Amino acid sequence: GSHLTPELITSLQELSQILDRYDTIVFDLGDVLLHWDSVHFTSETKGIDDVRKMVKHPVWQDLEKGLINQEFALTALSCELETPCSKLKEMLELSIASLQVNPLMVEVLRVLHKKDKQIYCLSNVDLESFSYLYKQFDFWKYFDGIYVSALLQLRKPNPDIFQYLISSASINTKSTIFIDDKSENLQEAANFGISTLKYNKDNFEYTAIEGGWPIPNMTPEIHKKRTLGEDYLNLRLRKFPFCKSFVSNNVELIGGEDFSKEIFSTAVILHSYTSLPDDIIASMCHEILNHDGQNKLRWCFYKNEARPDNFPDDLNTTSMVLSFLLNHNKLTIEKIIPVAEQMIANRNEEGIIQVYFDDNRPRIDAIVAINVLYLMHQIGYGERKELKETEAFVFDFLISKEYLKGTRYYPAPDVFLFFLSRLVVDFPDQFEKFHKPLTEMLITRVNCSTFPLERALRIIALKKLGIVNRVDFLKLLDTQLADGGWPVYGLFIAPRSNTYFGSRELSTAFALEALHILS
Amino acid sequence: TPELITSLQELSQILDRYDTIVFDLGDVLLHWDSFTSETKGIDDVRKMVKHPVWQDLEKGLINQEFALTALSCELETPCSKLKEMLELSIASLQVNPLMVEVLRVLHKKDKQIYCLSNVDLESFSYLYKQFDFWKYFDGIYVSALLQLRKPNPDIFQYLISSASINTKSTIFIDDKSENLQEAANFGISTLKYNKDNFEYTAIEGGWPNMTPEIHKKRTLGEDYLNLRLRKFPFCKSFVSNNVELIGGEDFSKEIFSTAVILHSYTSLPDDIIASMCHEILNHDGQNKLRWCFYKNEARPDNFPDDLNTTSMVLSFLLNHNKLTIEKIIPVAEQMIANRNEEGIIQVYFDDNRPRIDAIVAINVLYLMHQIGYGERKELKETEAFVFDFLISKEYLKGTRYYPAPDVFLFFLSRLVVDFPDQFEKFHKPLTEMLITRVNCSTFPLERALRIIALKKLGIVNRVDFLKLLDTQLADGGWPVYGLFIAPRSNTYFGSRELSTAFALEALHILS
Ligand SMILES: [Cl-]
Ligand SMILES: [Cl-]
Ligand SMILES: [Cl-]
Ligand SMILES: [Cl-]
Ligand SMILES: [Cl-]
Ligand SMILES: [Cl-]
Ligand SMILES: [Cl-]
Ligand SMILES: [Cl-]
Ligand SMILES: [Cl-]
Ligand SMILES: [Cl-]
Ligand SMILES: [Cl-]
Ligand SMILES: [Cl-]
Ligand SMILES: [Cl-]
Ligand SMILES: [Cl-]
Ligand SMILES: [Cl-]
Repeated sequence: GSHLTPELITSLQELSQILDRYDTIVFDLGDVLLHWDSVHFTSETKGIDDVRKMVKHPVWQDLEKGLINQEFALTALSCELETPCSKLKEMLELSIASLQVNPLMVEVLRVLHKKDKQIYCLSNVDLESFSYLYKQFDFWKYFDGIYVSALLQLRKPNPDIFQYLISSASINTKSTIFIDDKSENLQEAANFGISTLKYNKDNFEYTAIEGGWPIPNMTPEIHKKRTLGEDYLNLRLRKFPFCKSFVSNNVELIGGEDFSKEIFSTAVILHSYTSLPDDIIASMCHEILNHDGQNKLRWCFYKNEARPDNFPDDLNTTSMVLSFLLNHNKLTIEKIIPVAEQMIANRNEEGIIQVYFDDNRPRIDAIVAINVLYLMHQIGYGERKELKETEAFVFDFLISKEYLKGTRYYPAPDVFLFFLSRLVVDFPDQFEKFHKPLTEMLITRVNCSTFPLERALRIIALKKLGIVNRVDFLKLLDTQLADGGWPVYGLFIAPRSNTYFGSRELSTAFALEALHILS
Repeated sequence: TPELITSLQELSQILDRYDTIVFDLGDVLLHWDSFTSETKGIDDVRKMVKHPVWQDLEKGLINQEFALTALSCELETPCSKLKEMLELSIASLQVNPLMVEVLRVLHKKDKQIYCLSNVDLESFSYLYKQFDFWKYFDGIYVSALLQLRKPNPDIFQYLISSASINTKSTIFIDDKSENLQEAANFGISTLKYNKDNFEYTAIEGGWPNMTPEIHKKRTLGEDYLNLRLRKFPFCKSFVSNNVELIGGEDFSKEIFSTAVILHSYTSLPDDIIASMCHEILNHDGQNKLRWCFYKNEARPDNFPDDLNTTSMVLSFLLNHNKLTIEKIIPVAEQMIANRNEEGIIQVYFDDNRPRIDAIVAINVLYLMHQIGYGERKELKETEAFVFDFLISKEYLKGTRYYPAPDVFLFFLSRLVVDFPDQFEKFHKPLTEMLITRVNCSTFPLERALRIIALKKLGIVNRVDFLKLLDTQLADGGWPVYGLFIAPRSNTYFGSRELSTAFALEALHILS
C-alpha cells in the first residue's frame, strides 16, 4: 500500500499540538466555520426542495466566480431545475438565514489568532452571500487575509486559486496547514506542498506534507504594464510637477480644455501614490509650498491668477496639504494646531465643520469632513468634543447609504468610501464602529463600475481592510492605453456649473497604487 | 529581391496568375491631398496617427472622442483642433482610379478578393458610406472590427484561417514593407505599390489563435442546446415584463419560438429538426396553412392567425421540401389581400385588428420572393415601408413586436442577401447601420445577430464575437432573452434555447 496514511485525530489536545506546529493556517468557510439547513419546502409544491440541487449545478460556479449575480443565477436555474424562480429565491434566503458558526472551529480560529499565527480564509462564496456573511458574523477579525471566489474570479478546486493565494500572501507552504472538508480541495493543496487537515463529523484526518518541489499566472503581463504606467507617470510629473488638469461638463472629460491652475490635484497625488520617485516628491512638494494661494498655512484651490473674485481658502485643500506636510516632516504639529482650531471655529448651526474659511459661503461635504477629521486625529485633536457632530455626519452618510448619491464636490460613491477607509484604518481605535459597515459596502460594490480610477479606489480600500479584490484589478489592466497612461477622469466638480476636473495623472497614480498594493 | 514592374500588361499577367488577391486601403485604393491654423498645437495629423494611443483606436478598444481626448493631453493641442484636422483629413481622401479599376476587373474575372486594413471603426463607417468599391470585395477585414492590427502576424493568421485562403495562389498588394514582409512569412506573394511602379516578389506558399477554447465552448453549447431540444422539441418560452426575463414564469404555449429556431440555426441534428418540424405540422393552432401564435389551450378569445408565424412557418416548410409553392401561393394571395389603406401588408389575418410591423413585413416579403411573387406590384408599398424604416433610422425605436434594433437589421439582412437583385438599394444603408452598431449592446443574442448579419454582408465582426464567448454559462447555455413582446401588456417572451441557437449560429458562421 503506497497511499499515504492520514493520522486520525480525536482529541482537542492532539489537534492543538498539530496546529501549533504550523505558522500559517488556511480555513474554508462552508462546513468548517459555518453550517446551514438546505431543505425548504415552501407554500409552492412545484419543483426541487433541496438547495443542494442549486449549489451543485454548473451555473452556481458562475455565481461563485462573480460572473453573474443571484437574480441572474436564479433565472437560469428556474429554467434548468423546472422550479419557479420565486421558490428558488425563498429556498435560498431561508438556507442563508439558518447559517450559524461552528462553535468548536470558531474557537479554534480565535485561539490560533491569539497565538499570532498567520490565518487566511479561502472559500467559494458568491458576492452577495459574502456581503451578508461579513455583516452577520464576527470571526472575520481573526483573518490576516480573505480570499473569496467572487472577488477572485477563481474557485476551488482550480489549482490557480491555490497558486494565487500562495503568491498573493507570500505563503511558505512548508509551515502551512489547510483545513477543509472536501477531499479534492485538500489534495489540490497538498500538491502545492501544504499539509492537510480533513474536517469530519467526529474526527480530523491529519496528513503532514513534506513537499519541497516548486510551484507551476498573469504575472509577466503585470510587470510590463506596471513599468509602462510608471514610465508614463514619471515623464508627466517630471515635465509638469504642478499636476495638470482638464475641465469639462462630464466625468470622462470628453472635449475638456486644459485648466491646470489648481493645486489640489498635486496634493491628491502626493497624498495617494506611495511609490513616486524621490525627485518628483520634492518637485511636487515645492509646488505645494510655493503655491500662490497659501495664506498663513491656509490653502486656496486656485493659483492667484485663476482665483475668482472673493474665492476663499477651503478646508479640503488645507487639510490634505497640512496632513501631507506633517507626515513628510515639513511642518510641526505646533504650527498646524492653530489652523485646526480655526477649522473647529468653522462649524455651522448643526455643529458640522464646513468647507470654506468664509462665513458667507457655508457648505458641508462628507469627504471634506473626513479629511478634516483625519488631520484632527493626526495632530492629537482626536478627542476634542467639538468634532462629534462632524463625525456623526460622516457616520450617517455611510449607514444611511446616502453616499450612493455622491457628495457635493465628489459625485463618485467609491471616493467617499476610499477616503473614509484612510481614516478608519489609520485610526482604528477611534473608528471601530465604522470598520464593518464600511467593509460591507465596499464588498457589495466590487466590479460595479468600469472607470479605472473607481476600480483602483475599491482595490486599495478593500486591501487595507484585509480583503483581496482581484476582479477589479484584472479589469483595471484592460483599460491602460498603449502609452502606459490610464484615461482622464473627473475626480471632483464645481457643483454650480457642473464642471469636472481631472487628469490622466490622477487616474494613472491610483491605478499604479492599486497594482502595487496587490503585488 | 523584388522584380520591378512598370508595364500594365505585365502587372495583368502577374495578377492573372493568382486566385486570391488581398488589398490594403491606404495609397492602394484611397490617397489624399493633405488649410492652416494659427491656433496652438500640432499642424499635421501625422503626430496623432503615429502616437501609441492611435493603436488603441485602430484596434477598436476606444472610439475617436476618447482618443482625441487623450491625444489632446499628450500633444498639448485643443481637442477641437485635433478633431477638425482629423475630419478634414478623412474628407480630403479620394479614390485611386487605377487601383479601383484593377479591383473592378479582378472582381469581374471571378477572383477571391479581400480587404485587409488598419482603420478605426468610425472612419471605416464613413469611408464605407463615401465610396463604392466595397462591392468588389468578397470579405472585408478591418482592424477596429477584429481587435487586431497590421503588422502583427495574428491578423494575417486570422485572415488566412477565417477566409480559408490557400497562400500558394494569394498575392498581397500593399505599400508598407513591414506589412508585406509579414505576409510573405505566411507564404503570400507581395506586390509593393509605389507611385511609379510595383515591386513584385513571388513566394512559394501552400505549407500548413484561440481555436482550442472556441471548440470547447461550441461543443458545450451544442450539447446544452441538443439536450434542451431533445427533451422539449416544442421550444419553451418564459414570460415577464423585462428583456432579461428576471422573474419570468414558464409559458411554453406558443409555436413561434420553434419556428425561429428551425429557421435560424442551421446545424441542428437531423433528429431534432424532424421532431421540431413535427411540432410545427401538428400545432393545433393551424387552419388551412395559416398559423396562430398560441396553442389552442392558450389562445385568447378571438385571437387571429398572424402573418409573422405563418410567413416563417411556410417559408421553412417550403425550404425543407414539406410543402409545394403551389399549396403556399393561395395563402400568399391572402396576405396580399391584407393591405391597409396605405397599401402596407398587415400583421393579422383579421380586418378588425389592423397592425403593421416592419419585421413582419420583411418576413412576408421574404416568402413572396421565395415563391415567385417578387414582382407583384401590390408589394410595392410594403417594400417602401421597410426601406423608409431603415433609412430614417426609425428602426432604432424597435418595431411593434420586437424592441431590439438589431432584430430588424438581422431579419432585413436575410431578405437582402437571399434576393440580392431585388434589394440592391438596401445593401449599403443596411451594412452602414450594422457597422456603426458593432459592440453597441451587451446582450448575447444581440451580439450574435450583429455577427451573423455582418458576415452575410461580407464583414467579419470579431469584437462582438469575443464578447459573446464570455457570456456563456457553465452549462453551455447563454442566458434567456426576450426576443419579442405582447406590446399592450408589455410581456416579453424568450428562452435560453433562443439565445443559445443564435450564439451558436454566430460562432458557426465565423468558423
Ligand atoms: Cl451563529
Ligand atoms: Cl468581524
Ligand atoms: Cl476557476
Ligand atoms: Cl508645471
Ligand atoms: Cl511635530
Ligand atoms: Cl452644503
Ligand atoms: Cl455632502
Ligand atoms: Cl486610534
Ligand atoms: Cl460599394
Ligand atoms: Cl498591436
Ligand atoms: Cl415538448
Ligand atoms: Cl414546389
Ligand atoms: Cl400598428
Ligand atoms: Cl413597426
Ligand atoms: Cl433576387
